Amino acid sequence: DQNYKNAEKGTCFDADMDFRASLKVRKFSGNLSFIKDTKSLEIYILTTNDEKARNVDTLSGGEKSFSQMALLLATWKPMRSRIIALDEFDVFMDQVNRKIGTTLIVKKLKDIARTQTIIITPQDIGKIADIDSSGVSIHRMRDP
Amino acid sequence: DGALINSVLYVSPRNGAHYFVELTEKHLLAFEMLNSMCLLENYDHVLLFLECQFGKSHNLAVIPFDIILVLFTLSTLSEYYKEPILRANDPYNTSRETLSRRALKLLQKYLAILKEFDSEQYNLYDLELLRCQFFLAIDTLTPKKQKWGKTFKNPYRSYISCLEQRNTILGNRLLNLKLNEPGEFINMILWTLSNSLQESTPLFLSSHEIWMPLLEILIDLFSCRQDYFIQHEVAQNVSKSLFVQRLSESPLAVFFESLNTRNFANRFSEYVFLNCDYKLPSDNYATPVHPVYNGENTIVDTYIPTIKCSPLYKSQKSLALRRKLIGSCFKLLLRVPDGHRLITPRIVADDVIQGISRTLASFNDILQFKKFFMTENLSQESYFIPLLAEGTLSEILKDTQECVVILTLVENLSDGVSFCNEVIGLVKSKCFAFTEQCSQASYEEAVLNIEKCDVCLLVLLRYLLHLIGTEAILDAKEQLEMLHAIEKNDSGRRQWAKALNLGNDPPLLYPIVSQMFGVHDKSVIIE
Amino acid sequence: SAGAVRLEKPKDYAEWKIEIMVKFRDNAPLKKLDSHTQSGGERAVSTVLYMIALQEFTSAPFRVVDEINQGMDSRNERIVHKAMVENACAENTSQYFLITPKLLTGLHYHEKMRIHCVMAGSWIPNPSEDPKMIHFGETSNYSFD
Amino acid sequence: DKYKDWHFISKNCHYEQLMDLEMKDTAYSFLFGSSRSQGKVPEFVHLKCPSITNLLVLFGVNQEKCNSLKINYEKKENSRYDNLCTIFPVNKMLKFLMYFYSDDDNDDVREFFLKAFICLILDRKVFNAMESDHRLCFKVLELFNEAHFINSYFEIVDKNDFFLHYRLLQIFPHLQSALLRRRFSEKQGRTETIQQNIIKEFNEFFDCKNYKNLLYFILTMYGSKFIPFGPKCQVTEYFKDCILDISNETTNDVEISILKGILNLFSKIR
Amino acid sequence: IEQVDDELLSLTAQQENEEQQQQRKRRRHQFAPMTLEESPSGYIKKVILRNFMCHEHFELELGSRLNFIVGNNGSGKSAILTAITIGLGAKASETNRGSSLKDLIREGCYSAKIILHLDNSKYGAYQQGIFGNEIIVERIIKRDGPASFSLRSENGKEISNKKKDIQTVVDYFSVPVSNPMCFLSQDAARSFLTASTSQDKYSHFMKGTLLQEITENLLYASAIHDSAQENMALHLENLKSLKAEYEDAK
Repeated sequence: DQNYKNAEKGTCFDADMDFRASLKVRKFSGNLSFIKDTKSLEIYILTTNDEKARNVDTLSGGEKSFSQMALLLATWKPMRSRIIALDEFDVFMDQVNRKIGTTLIVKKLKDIARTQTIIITPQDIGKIADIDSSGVSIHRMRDP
Repeated sequence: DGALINSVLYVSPRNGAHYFVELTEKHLLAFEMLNSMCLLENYDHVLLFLECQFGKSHNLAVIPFDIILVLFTLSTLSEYYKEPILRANDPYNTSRETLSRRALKLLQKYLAILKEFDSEQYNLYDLELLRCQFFLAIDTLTPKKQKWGKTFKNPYRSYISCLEQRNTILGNRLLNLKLNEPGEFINMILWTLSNSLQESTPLFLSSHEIWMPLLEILIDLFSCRQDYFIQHEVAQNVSKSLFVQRLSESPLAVFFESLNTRNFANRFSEYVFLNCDYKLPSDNYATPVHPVYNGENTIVDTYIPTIKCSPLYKSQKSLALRRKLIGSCFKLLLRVPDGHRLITPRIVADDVIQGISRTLASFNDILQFKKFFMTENLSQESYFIPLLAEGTLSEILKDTQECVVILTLVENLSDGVSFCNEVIGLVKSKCFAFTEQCSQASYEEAVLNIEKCDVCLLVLLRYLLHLIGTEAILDAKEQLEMLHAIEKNDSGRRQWAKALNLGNDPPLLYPIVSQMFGVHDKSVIIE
Repeated sequence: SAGAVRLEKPKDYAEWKIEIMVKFRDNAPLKKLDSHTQSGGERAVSTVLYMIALQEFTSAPFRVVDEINQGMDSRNERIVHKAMVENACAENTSQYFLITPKLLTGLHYHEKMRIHCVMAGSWIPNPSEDPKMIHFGETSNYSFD
Repeated sequence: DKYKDWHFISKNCHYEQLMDLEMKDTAYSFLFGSSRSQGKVPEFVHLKCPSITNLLVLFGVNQEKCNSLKINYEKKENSRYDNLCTIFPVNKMLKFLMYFYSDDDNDDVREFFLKAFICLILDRKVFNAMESDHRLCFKVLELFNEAHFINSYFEIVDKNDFFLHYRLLQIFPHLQSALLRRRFSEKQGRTETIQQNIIKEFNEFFDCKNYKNLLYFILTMYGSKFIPFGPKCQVTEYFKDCILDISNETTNDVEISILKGILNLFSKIR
Repeated sequence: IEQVDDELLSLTAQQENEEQQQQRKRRRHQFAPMTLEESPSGYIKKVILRNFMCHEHFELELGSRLNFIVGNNGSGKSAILTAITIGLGAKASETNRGSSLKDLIREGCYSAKIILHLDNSKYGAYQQGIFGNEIIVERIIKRDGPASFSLRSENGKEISNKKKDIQTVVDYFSVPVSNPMCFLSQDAARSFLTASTSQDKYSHFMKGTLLQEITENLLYASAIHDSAQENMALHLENLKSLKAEYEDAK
């Protein structure tokens, strides 16, 4: 019980810190709360317009998709993995929010050298302006 | 005065606060880490984070105001009545110290750091940020309107505070929320002052370990906030009317507004010296007291009290706390312009002096009187202690002698010759000397009044030495005549001593004056 | 607020006790009336209402209360004044001699009850010399019948 | 081992004599801050307790412990259940001890006083009952040389007893680097650097599976120049790698999980 | 109930076995001082898949830190992830790619080869002296005969053909192949990203971080402990009744 509580507290702290760092990209201030009584994870995000941290459910679809992407990165962070592989995510985000999610993924995963990430997406990354950054490798298959 | 009240280089004044300081990236990251750890109820890691980098580096880790409130709430969770809860929260006590004790130690150490600004030891920006956090915590700790017997605002928009979603730490409500109640702050002060001298083990543990240090920290922080308010919040040059209105809005004015009662002088005098040796005058109504946090008056079976404190130690601590409260009250009173009086608080300096003098003169135990009138530092308590001593001496002379001699010793502290001449005049009238009117049956009460009068005179002499030093004790004939008059008073007391009414020798101040400035009993024991 | 004077009756007859339900403050739980835990104004209003409740049953012609009308936070006193006005609305009720050491702003004055003032003014002539100044705080006397 | 700790005081204090000393100390002719000279108001203290050993006996320390001021690890004196013995307030005891400072005296008396002070401050009961502000403790520490104080402390306690090292750092954080200079001295470490000595100690504790001592060692080392907080440091990364290697999260000692959390927290600190 | 006692004894034996396994493990890092910016070893430099699924032998040189494969959907887009998971070693049911390992082989070909080149030149290498700068993992899947494995080095010397060595190397490199979240398939990514309920987010987070299994094991052990305590109380009552009967017998 003591070991599990220590491990859970450490994992939750790492996830919360990673989520707070991820939300800084969109100029947002966010936090995660884990409740055993409700057995639920609550995300509180404060944007530039509101002065009070509203529930993540009380947000737009793009903000919710960005929060989900940040949660995925914050869940990947606590478990130190040498290799992480992800399939396409273009269908879950539309237009601008998809570009913002791709930018967040590139910014959060290019810096870390301990983890090698393989992202498989059909959308051409070369179209995105954020390809100048070093440490990102694009492997486009010549044969469609 | 010091750099603490006159450092506004990095401040960003706002409508809510004039002391607001913006956060840097490193400080923002530290604030976020502390809030995140507090959210998971990992207080042990929060204390470890604060302690690991304390005093080991040039830079200072600033505690956020919400974390300061969390530490204040933790300080209330004493082991004697919350041992199972603390053990459940931290089954492996790696620090081998109670969370309440660690939080109190951190708060006291940070208060000590805040009191003196060491620009060489710590960067000014960190010190200003810490001052801003403490002032924000004090502003959140504003007392509610007094009852005889808005939830949370975060100035920093960079991070989400932990206190926004929670109102309790470990089953105990936040200290700011508990004190922001109509009948809690005055109740807390009365409870701690009553339990300071209580023999009962649970009541004594409740104050000595929890309320006494927290009250001292709050008084020091309120004094610093009052200094900052007087230095910056005021408009400098004033018509002497707006300044009174601003002083009515001062943090000390709100602090003592919760203790206004019906008559401030008598009720305040009873409150400060509550449960003391003095006989209660005019059968004053008893003041209700209840534990602030659930069973503060109960001791859990697991905890075993293995600490015993002597009555003198408890009395010394209680009288020191009372002196701090009276000093804060006088510090608020001295700023009031002459003639004008504060509107919101019905407080008068003369009324407070008279009430304190009446309470001190009513003491039947000399030990508490000496504890109140003996201070380690004369300069710190120089503004109100001489006034209280003069008032107590005047009242003692009034009750003992039918003739009341007006005392101007406080204004005579500037000139030693005038003070010595006034002392010679008082001793010549025999008001200072033992009164022949007192009967042999009531000799002990007369001795009790005489020793208190001697203590008041000794305090005034110590202040005179602090103001003038030792330069003309024998060079000026007036001081030599004053010492001869003290010897004559000693001979008058020796007349009653030779009367042999009681074996105990009547108290003589000649040895104490000789040690302080009597130059070894003049020529009596110079050889 | 919701409150009832309940008589708890255990098996032993001597163990019967009186319970008072308190709801004026949400924070304060239902418990026996006590000065330390509860505020002075709410406790004063509760005791005054308890005394008013045992008036019709009692055969006493009138009930006198001293140092009760004095202000209690200007809210509990205001609500107790409204309760006293509602009690005075009913006919055949006891007479209360209220005492108001401290004046309260915006006091509600019922038509049934009449205010009496004993204050004297420097401009006002001496009551003995002035025939109409002998009565203090009375308006019906000036009107015929 | 929360209930097992070093206890300098093993007997009930003489309440009446200590109260008499407090009454004499509170009111006296000078009534002024006690100076290091002039005998420290000896006129009454010499009559009541002529020697510091008598004062320690009044505090509740047995004569045998007073004769040898050392922690006996063979007798397990460092790990003992609380004796639940009543003690005088720490401030009064520190003032009484300060009355026996005697700066103008031979080295043996000063060394004995320093060892007695070090044993008293390390006591579990005194540490629990110590005030938040160590004004008297700071004054006593300032009276003696910092190097001399560290040498005396290391003479009293074992070099590998990092639990007492962590307790001392909690009492006196500013001595941390100095304490390390006594534990991992460059001259005594041969050609190896202090960081290499820290790594070797970590490795030996890891191999010995002394998880409690390893946790206290990690708590003591962090915060100094040699092992500073920061995500880029290689030493913290190596420590985390080792902790992740041993940790299984199924049947493991609590110390491993506590070490993992503490190392993660220290790594996150900038 | 004797079954509760049997379960308690089995759990105690399992805990003793687990503590013996914990005692057996040793530290595997020698802390070579060296010099941060440079990536640690163990990343996949290149992957070649011959006769695997739809495409023929293809060479892909993966990057050290971040990779973006732009393969279009319907052109064996998921083949690379499936091949990597199979080569590193994962349960067939966990991958959820293909009905069976036989279907993964290209149609018309009896055998398929998957080759991975893990990097050992950089720091953190596993037995860099024996394996050299690179470790080559080769998996052969055949319709007939069991799948074959070769842990060959750069020169092609096959260090080992067993499954335990691959698991040991993966554990040293800290690759959570057993965790399905580290290698997210299309269905797993869709399930995680579309979660709306707070309970769903909590469940996904706990399952991904491998904390849900620890909670389930702790809950099962707690239930076994409670049942064992109740049976122990019943046995104490029965032992007291037997002691009273034996006192009567005495």
